[PDB]
Amino acid sequence: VDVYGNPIRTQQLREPQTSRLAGLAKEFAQHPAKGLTPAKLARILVEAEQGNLQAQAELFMDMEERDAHLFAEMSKRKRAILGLDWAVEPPRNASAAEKADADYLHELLLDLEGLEDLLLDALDGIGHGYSCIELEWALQGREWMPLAFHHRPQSWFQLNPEDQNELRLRDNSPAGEALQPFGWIIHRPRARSGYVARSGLFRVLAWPYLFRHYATSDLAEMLEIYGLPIRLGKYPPGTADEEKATLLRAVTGLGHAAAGIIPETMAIDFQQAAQGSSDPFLAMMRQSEDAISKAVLGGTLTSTTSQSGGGAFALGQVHNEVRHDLLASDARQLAATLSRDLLWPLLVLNRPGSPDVRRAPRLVFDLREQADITSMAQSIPALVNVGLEIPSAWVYDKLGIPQPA
Amino acid sequence: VDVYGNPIRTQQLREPQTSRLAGLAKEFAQHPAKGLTPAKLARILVEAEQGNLQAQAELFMDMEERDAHLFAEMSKRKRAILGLDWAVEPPRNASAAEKADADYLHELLLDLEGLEDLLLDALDGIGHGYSCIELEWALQGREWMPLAFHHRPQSWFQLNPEDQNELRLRDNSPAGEALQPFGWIIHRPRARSGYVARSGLFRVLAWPYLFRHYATSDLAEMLEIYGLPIRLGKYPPGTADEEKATLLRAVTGLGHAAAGIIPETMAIDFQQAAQGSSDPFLAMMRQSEDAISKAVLGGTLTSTTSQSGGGAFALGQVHNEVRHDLLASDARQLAATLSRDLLWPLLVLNRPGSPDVRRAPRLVFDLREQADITSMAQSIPALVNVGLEIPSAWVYDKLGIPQPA
Amino acid sequence: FMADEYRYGVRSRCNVGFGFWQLAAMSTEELNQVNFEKVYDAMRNQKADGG
Repeated sequence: VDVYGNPIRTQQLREPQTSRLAGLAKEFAQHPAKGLTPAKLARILVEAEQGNLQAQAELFMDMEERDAHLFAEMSKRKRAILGLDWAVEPPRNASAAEKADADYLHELLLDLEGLEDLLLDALDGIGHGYSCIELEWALQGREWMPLAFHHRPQSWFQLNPEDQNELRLRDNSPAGEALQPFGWIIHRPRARSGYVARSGLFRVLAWPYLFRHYATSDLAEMLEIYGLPIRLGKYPPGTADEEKATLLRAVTGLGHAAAGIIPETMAIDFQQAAQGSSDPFLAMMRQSEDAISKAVLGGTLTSTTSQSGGGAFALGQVHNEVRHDLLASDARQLAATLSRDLLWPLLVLNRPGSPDVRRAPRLVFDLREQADITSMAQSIPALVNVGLEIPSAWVYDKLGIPQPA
Repeated sequence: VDVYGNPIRTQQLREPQTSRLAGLAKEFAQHPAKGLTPAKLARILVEAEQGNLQAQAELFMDMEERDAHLFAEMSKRKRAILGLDWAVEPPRNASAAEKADADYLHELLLDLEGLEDLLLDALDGIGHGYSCIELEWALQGREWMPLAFHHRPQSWFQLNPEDQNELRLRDNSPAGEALQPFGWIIHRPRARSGYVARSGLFRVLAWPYLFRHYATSDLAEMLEIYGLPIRLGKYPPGTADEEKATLLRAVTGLGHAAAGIIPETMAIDFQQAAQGSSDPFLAMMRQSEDAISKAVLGGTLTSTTSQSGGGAFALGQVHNEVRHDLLASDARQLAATLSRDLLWPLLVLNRPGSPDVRRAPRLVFDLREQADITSMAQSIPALVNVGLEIPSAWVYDKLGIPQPA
Repeated sequence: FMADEYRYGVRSRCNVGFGFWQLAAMSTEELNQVNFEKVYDAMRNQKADGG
């Protein structure tokens, strides 16, 4: 069975759950970001709270695509995880059989193509609040294998009417369809405590995005109007339609044309077009960008930048507060999700027996922080000459150097 | 029994208390932050003081979601705790049986999945003033286990009419329902001395949030009006309705249109639209953000930033004042809550006998601060050559290096 | 602002209660047993099915 105890039947693993839903694969995103107003955004969020996640997912995708600063921040945050070395470790004080199981799982993950793509797809749940990856199960004789990992759009799911924390497929029915066991890797990182609909970071970031969009569009319009002044022509009674058209064309082309002549009975008045500055717009854009930077990566390095300054402890100063905390949180949550969803089916299908769930191997990301070799290498000799018996295992582990074999 | 002495009956542990309240699970948040005015906020707070916590909880959730700066600060503060290593220690001068009990509890917590989620859910009480997590109890033979931890919204509870410090479930009755023993982990951090309703940090942070919201909305409106000037057209007596509509459309499109012509008998006056600056709005936003930073994380590193500057003692300078105090306070309160709520039921159900409550093991968070290895390693040799017999236990404990085994 | 209730009273047994008192405490019995002792002895000797 799975970790949650639901019965597992190997018959349903031959075909993906969504195969019998050919309607989903033919859908196109509705792009709800175009022509978006604060009222529309509020309605979208409220409806999403009630189980209509399609519009929210499409809006989040558009928001990711249309904002360069937000996209850069999210990409940097995800690439931070994608570059971490990982390993599979056996449970606490594991036995020989458990060690062998962990070693086999580690070897299987090493030789499993598409792991990086799986991690990238799973990390989308950081912003979207939940990411679902469908599994393709195949048999190369007697051992089950994940053939491929398919990322399904968040717009394909909904909320259970009887449960606000349980996701279901959109199968044209009011209650949707329950997710098949062992058929998905659902990643639901928890930045804030609440239901799944409210758990996305883009829900926090939506309003600054709209503020920045409005400011940028208004600035573009004002830059378009800038330049020549608006000038209005006046004509006396008894001016025919042809003369009216001639005066109109003359006024229209007068800005580009340096000189022109009109009868003394006519008049042209040059009125202010748009006089001001870009200061308000740029102030709003800077405020929104700082808010986005703080919300995504913390207000110590991105928005209120940590500035330059090297040194042996500079790495620690830059990392440990804020950056290390965020990195560790994301890595630990991703590792927990993976150990729950991918490691367990492999252990319970590819190996004999029914090992207890509490003793399953856990995927661990390498969060080791580079320690100053020179300072500590200076420090050891004094301590050892004093008489302290420092274990070599601690040194080898903390320095990153492996133990002799 | 529990720590408070209330009789404990194992019959009620088979089902959650809220299972017989299927009405609660079908509710949706009312979103009281939309269209919020200072009078409405004052009424919400006053009503919450009197036992109506639903509106206050929903307002706090909206406040958390809609403010990026506040959300970033709270997330950083909580992630600070989530990254701390923890251990279970036996009581003062504990005996062999007590040491065995503590070791078994430590092993059980290590192998208990969902601990990080439990800590995150409990830390919500920092801002909300109280967090309730429901327990699922199951028997794997002869030993009780927490199957899962469920975080219930603060909107599901109320105040006892006869007691302002005791929370109760909303069961449609005036007096609510008392909380089941051993069925919840209630975390109520105490930033300020008072009743539970007034104990939330969001109660302090509400007013700066409203100030910032008003300033941002006003700035957005003023940016929308900025650009072209308002221009008013005037027409003489004897202008028909069709000519009036033509003049109105001409005036409406005149700002975008560089040129236009009107009869000499008409007139168009270009009046100031909105002339000023973003300085007042931005000043208010900065004031509110500084207030929020000071209230959440202290006015030494976040609002009045500590600036750069490394060194061996830089860690101490940044941490010990403000940051270390807040970290230690939060960690100690969380550890006390956990030791009270989760450790005790495990000890009194999973082990024989009736150990005295004063001798229960206590969960301890690792608050050890990194000490300068180089300076102290320089220092020891002089002291030891002088003749001082410094214990090795103090060195091993303070450096973080473990004693040889 | 409102409070809701879904209860109601009950009439448990009409053979274990008594009313309609001309209550007073003037004389030792001639006015005390008028009601207090009439209720007392009546209940002491109320009969059920089977005499």
